[PDB]
Amino acid sequence: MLDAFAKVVAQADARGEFLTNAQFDALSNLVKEGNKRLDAVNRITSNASTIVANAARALFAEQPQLIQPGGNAYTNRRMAACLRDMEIILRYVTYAILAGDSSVLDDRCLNGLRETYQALGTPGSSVAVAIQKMKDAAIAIANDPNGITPGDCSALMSEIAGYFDRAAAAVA
Amino acid sequence: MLDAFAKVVAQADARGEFLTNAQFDALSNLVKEGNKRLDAVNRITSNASTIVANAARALFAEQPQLIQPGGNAYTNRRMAACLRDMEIILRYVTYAILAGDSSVLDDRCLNGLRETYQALGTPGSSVAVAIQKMKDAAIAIANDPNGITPGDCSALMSEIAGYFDRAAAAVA
Amino acid sequence: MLDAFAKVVAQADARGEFLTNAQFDALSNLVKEGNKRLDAVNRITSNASTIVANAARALFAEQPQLIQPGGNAYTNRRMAACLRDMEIILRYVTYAILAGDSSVLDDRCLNGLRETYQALGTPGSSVAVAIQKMKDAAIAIANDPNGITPGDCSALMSEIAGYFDRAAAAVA
Amino acid sequence: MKTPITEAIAAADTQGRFLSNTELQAVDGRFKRAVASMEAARALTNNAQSLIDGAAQAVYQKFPYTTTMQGSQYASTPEGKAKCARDIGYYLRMVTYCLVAGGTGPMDEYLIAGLSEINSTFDLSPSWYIEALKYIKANHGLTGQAAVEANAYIDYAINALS
Amino acid sequence: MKTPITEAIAAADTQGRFLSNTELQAVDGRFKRAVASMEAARALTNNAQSLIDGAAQAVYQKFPYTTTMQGSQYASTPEGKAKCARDIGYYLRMVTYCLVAGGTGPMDEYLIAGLSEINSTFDLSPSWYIEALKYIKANHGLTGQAAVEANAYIDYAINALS
Amino acid sequence: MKTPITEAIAAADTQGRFLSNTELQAVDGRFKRAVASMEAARALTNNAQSLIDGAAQAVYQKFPYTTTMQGSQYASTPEGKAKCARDIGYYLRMVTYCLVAGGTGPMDEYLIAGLSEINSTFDLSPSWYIEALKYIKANHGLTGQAAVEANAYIDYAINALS
Ligand SMILES: *[C@@H](C)[C@H]1C(Cc2[nH]c(Cc3[nH]c(/C=C4\NC(=O)C(CC)=C4C)c(C)c3CCC(=O)O)c(CCC(=O)O)c2C)=NC(=O)[C@@H]1C
Ligand SMILES: *[C@@H](C)[C@H]1C(Cc2[nH]c(Cc3[nH]c(/C=C4\NC(=O)C(CC)=C4C)c(C)c3CCC(=O)O)c(CCC(=O)O)c2C)=NC(=O)[C@@H]1C
Ligand SMILES: *[C@@H](C)[C@H]1C(Cc2[nH]c(Cc3[nH]c(/C=C4\NC(=O)C(CC)=C4C)c(C)c3CCC(=O)O)c(CCC(=O)O)c2C)=NC(=O)[C@@H]1C
Ligand SMILES: *[C@H](C)[C@H]1C(Cc2[nH]c(Cc3[nH]c(/C=C4\NC(=O)C(CC)=C4C)c(C)c3CCC(=O)O)c(CCC(=O)O)c2C)=NC(=O)[C@@H]1C
Ligand SMILES: *[C@H](C)[C@H]1C(Cc2[nH]c(Cc3[nH]c(/C=C4\NC(=O)C(CC)=C4C)c(C)c3CCC(=O)O)c(CCC(=O)O)c2C)=NC(=O)[C@@H]1C
Ligand SMILES: *[C@H](C)[C@H]1C(Cc2[nH]c(Cc3[nH]c(/C=C4\NC(=O)C(CC)=C4C)c(C)c3CCC(=O)O)c(CCC(=O)O)c2C)=NC(=O)[C@@H]1C
Ligand SMILES: *[C@H](C)[C@H]1C(Cc2[nH]c(Cc3[nH]c(/C=C4\NC(=O)C(CC)=C4C)c(C)c3CCC(=O)O)c(CCC(=O)O)c2C)=NC(=O)[C@@H]1C
Ligand SMILES: *[C@H](C)[C@H]1C(Cc2[nH]c(Cc3[nH]c(/C=C4\NC(=O)C(CC)=C4C)c(C)c3CCC(=O)O)c(CCC(=O)O)c2C)=NC(=O)[C@@H]1C
Ligand SMILES: *[C@H](C)[C@H]1C(Cc2[nH]c(Cc3[nH]c(/C=C4\NC(=O)C(CC)=C4C)c(C)c3CCC(=O)O)c(CCC(=O)O)c2C)=NC(=O)[C@@H]1C
Repeated sequence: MLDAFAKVVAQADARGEFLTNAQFDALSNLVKEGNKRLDAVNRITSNASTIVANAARALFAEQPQLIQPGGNAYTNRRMAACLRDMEIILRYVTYAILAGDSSVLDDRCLNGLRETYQALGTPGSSVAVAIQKMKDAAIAIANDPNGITPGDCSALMSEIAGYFDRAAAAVA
Repeated sequence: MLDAFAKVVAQADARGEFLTNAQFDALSNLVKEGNKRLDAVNRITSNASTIVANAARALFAEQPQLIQPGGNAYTNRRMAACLRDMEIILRYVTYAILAGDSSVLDDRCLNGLRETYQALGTPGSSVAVAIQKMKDAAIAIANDPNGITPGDCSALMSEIAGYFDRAAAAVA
Repeated sequence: MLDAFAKVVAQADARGEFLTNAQFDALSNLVKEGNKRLDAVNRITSNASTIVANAARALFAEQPQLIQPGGNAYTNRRMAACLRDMEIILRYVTYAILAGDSSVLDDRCLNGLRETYQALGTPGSSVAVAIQKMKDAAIAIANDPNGITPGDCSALMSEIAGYFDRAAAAVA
Repeated sequence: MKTPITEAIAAADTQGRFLSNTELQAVDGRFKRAVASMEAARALTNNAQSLIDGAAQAVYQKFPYTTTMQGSQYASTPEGKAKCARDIGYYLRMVTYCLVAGGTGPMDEYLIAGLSEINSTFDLSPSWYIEALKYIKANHGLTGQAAVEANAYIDYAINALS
Repeated sequence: MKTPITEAIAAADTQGRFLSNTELQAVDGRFKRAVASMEAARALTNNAQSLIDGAAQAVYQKFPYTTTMQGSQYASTPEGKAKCARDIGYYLRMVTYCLVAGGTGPMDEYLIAGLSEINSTFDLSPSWYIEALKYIKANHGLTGQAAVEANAYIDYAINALS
Repeated sequence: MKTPITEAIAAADTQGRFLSNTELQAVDGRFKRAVASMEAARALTNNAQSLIDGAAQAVYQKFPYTTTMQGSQYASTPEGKAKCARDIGYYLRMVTYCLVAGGTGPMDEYLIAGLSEINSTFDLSPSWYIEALKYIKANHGLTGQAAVEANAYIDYAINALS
């Protein structure tokens, strides 16, 4: 598993190369902004149960077929399995937010996911909706201008949205 | 309704406290970004018709089911409804930008709006899409570097993002 | 396993008590001394290999019967194990130094060790000598006044001799 | 809470319109005036204990019966003197709050609404508080437009008391 | 018990490794954060009784039935009031402990382990304890990173209950 | 690759738990240490050719038989002198990589795993590299915590060869 610093380290090693100042600066500016990355993880994690539960309620409100008898999310075992997937995906996304690199989400969560859903008949389209709803909730919470020193979280928020869209693409 | 300053004051009253010398410094900083805040509001407002109509056109191109007969935005009465909502949300976003605080958007626009659409049969998902398109257009316009004294508006644009993010979160 | 803070918390919970200012103050004082604690672990750890080898060499010179044929440290397998044991004890002592609490050392290293030696035939008195050598070397290295901001680490060096003598007591 | 910004927003929302230049200009005036009003709020905050104790003393010297008349509503006891000093700092604190907000809102919401019911119910006379406010105006040592700002919110409370 | 210091040691112990620079950084981060943490912990310990009472009243108020329904599980008797207030103190004592340790370990071990089993067996609704913690979050008085520290372990309890 | 951040993540994942405050403290400690770390890495990188050329000559001076004894494994040849310099730059590069990552990871994966196998197989002796590392320590010019950071990782390499 790589964090953002290890990713640059590994790319330089494959070339046999010390780092350049462009690379030093890059990473060092990443550090300088680090408090914002901690607030984002703290904010999404601290609200995970709400993010999952509202996203799930929204999804089944939009796609009622999922919870009709016979629906892929009907019965309590399949509903809880759905909710579990929603927490797991949110979990691995926040891991990636902390790392600054997709690799932990990619290796331990996304790889093989689409084939998994294609195997159980779970509609990956609908998983994708659930992921986009969690994305909108998480970005609102993390980017919430209330209750935090004001500053520019914009590059970071584009990164977070990146990880969520990457999940959504992966499951459908 | 609170603006940024009124919020600091109401937080301090609940404590029975005068403001700190640190807090006053923080407030000087708000005052200093004054001109940029006005630019952003002027710029978004002066282009509101375009922002709304381009966003709505893009939405109906992506989601033609909305304008199929039977669709939620079919009939001129419903289409006008839809554009009115878009207009309203943007108006309330622009108010939050003037205020430097989300409370006017949250109290007069967002609170109860998910339940409203759920009850109407309006797909909040699609509404969130219209809000994201208005978002990307508004920020591009407010942060357009031509025809303005050059400088750095990144924080202000981070904050503006936050108000759109709340909006889009709130409608599913 | 507990650290100094968790031990106080575990004491307090057994009584259903919030902490007293006594304890708050004590733990706060450990935190302001924390830089020294980190210097000591890094210093001992960065010299681990030579602390162990010098101590082993010194033990065998005082106790050549251990390496005569038939002795406990004779053959390379037994020599490796003795050296290993020395590394293991030192490492857990350094865990205890970081934690500010002997519990990790007690639970995971010292508990049952005396009986293990009695079983195998290993002279625990000689292990205690080996441990007391590593202590003298480790403290002298941790408390070297060269290449470090000057100050008094006497309180800490006493704590550290604490963990070595505890360990030596437990095998002897 | 009334401030120049919430008035501007409240204007346009009542008419269901976007903000216009009409409202942006008013907010700009508020940003411009903030230099002087935050100087005033800081100076009063920094000097607050002495202003408060000095105001209380001005009240007692002007109305000495407040320190001798027997009754919970008077400062004739250790506790009535604490109550009074407390109230006077409330007043000063709300002036600083108006200055920070750029408007009467904080004082309007937290103090003036209900003011006269409370003074009547609890037999507190408005003239006591007016003298304390006069004392504060006379001794905050501010100058220039920072003075003008502080005095505007003090004379506003005095009006409310009259 | 889980703290940043035990996680660090546990990490190295599990690789049978001496501590490295990787781990000492974690401990220094904890040492620096302890300033906000220990401050939040002291504040809630000082204000404990009032947060606890305020919290129970907040709960009895959002769930009026908890005080009318007969049933040993309800605060509809003096015994159930004392059970409920005892419980709320337990939650608060657990936040304080997490602040002192710099981690969730104490709450995990002493309250979250088996939490679901108890609330089910004894018919205690999670919503009640969640309201209580919401009240504590809203009324502890903290600002800055001390507040951040208290609400993280409060929101962690809320999550556990959700 | 072992860093303070991947280790914090690894700990949560092993327990199936979202990240907690426990872990965020670890990473903050990493971020604050990173100031010293990249200074040292910058200084070592900017002056690597000197450190490398001087650490090689340092080994030759202490083990001058490595300059003359016949064999592949010796810096007896041009090719050998070039290998030795190559190896030393590898250790230096890895030291800088650890400073960038704030942990032993890069050195562990790229150099230490298999280290004993390679030195035994190609009859290279650890004390050779130990002396080169001693030289780097002695001449990086670093001061303050930048120096403590560099030497932590240089001593780690040395421990590994011992
Ligand atoms: C985008 C995420 C939003 C922000 C973020 C933002 N935060 C800060 C300051 C800041 N954040 C922390 C938080 C932590 N430090 C830790 O060690 C941990 C883990 C326990 C956390 C959660 C601190 C300590 C600070 C500095 C103190 C302060 O309150 O200022 C800033 C200021 C700049 C900076 O320090 O990087 C910003 C911009 N603000 C927004 O407007 C975005 C919505
Ligand atoms: C990000 C928004 C882009 C900026 C903004 C920017 N503006 C200024 C100066 C500036 N802006 C105004 C505008 C107004 N003053 C008012 O009262 C009103 C309401 C009718 C408006 C619209 C003024 C008067 C000024 C000062 C004079 C000038 O024209 O320069 C700056 C300069 C710094 C500052 O004052 O903060 C900047 C940087 N420029 C960019 O490049 C961003 C994309
Ligand atoms: C007895 C142990 C000797 C002392 C120790 C001593 N150190 C300091 C300051 C000090 N130590 C560090 C070390 C670290 N901080 C970290 O995060 C890590 C892990 C990566 C380490 C290894 C730092 C950063 C500092 C602060 C900066 C400085 O160099 O001063 C002091 C000063 C007092 C204090 O900071 O507590 C002392 C006294 N000095 C002696 O003379 C004893 C032999
Ligand atoms: C909810 C948004 C949607 C679901 C989800 C759903 N999933 C399953 C089974 C299921 N899900 C996974 C996912 C993962 N396992 C992992 O280890 C990881 C990463 C660590 C992930 C992301 C697996 C492996 C499985 C199969 C095993 C199991 O069910 O326990 C179900 C139930 C399948 C069934 O009962 O046939 C469901 C319902 N379904 C929807 O309709 C929502 C769109
Ligand atoms: C457009 C992108 C999407 C719509 C929107 C749509 N909305 C409605 C009705 C509607 N919208 C609101 C929202 C508000 N009323 C307020 O006062 C405020 C804040 C001031 C808000 C945000 C309300 C209350 C209503 C009901 C009132 C009405 O119908 O006029 C409709 C029409 C519903 C109908 O006539 O059946 C539509 C179509 N529809 C889409 O398809 C787009 C995704
Ligand atoms: C060296 C200074 C002295 C010895 C040491 C010696 N020990 C052993 C075997 C031995 N030591 C342990 C101790 C531990 N195992 C653990 O996992 C832990 C912490 C988790 C500890 C503290 C064990 C369990 C064993 C038996 C297992 C094994 O040998 O692999 C020997 C081997 C004796 C033999 O093989 O017959 C020796 C030589 N001997 C001396 O003379 C020194 C005083
Ligand atoms: C001081 C100039 C003179 C006093 C003062 C005095 N006041 C009271 C009671 C009192 N004061 C208030 C005022 C406020 N409550 C608010 O919330 C606000 C706005 C933030 C204000 C200005 C109230 C509501 C009350 C009654 C309730 C209470 O005790 O707090 C007393 C004691 C009253 C009594 O118990 O009888 C006194 C003595 N009296 C003098 O003689 C001084 C000149
Ligand atoms: C208060 C918000 C609401 C209650 C409270 C209530 N609790 C109980 C019994 C009860 N509570 C616990 C909780 C804990 N025990 C622990 O050890 C810990 C961690 C340290 C916790 C959080 C337990 C285990 C029990 C049952 C065992 C016991 O009696 O102590 C009652 C009475 C239940 C009964 O006797 O049947 C009540 C009333 N009920 C409400 O209505 C309040 C809203
Ligand atoms: C220099 C201090 C002394 C040497 C140097 C020397 N080394 C070799 C061969 C050699 N070195 C390595 C080391 C590494 N390979 C890696 O991938 C890494 C981490 C990235 C390291 C540290 C290896 C694996 C090898 C063997 C394979 C190869 O040739 O690359 C030689 C030549 C050995 C031979 O040809 O038999 C020499 C001379 N010897 C001295 O006398 C110097 C004092």
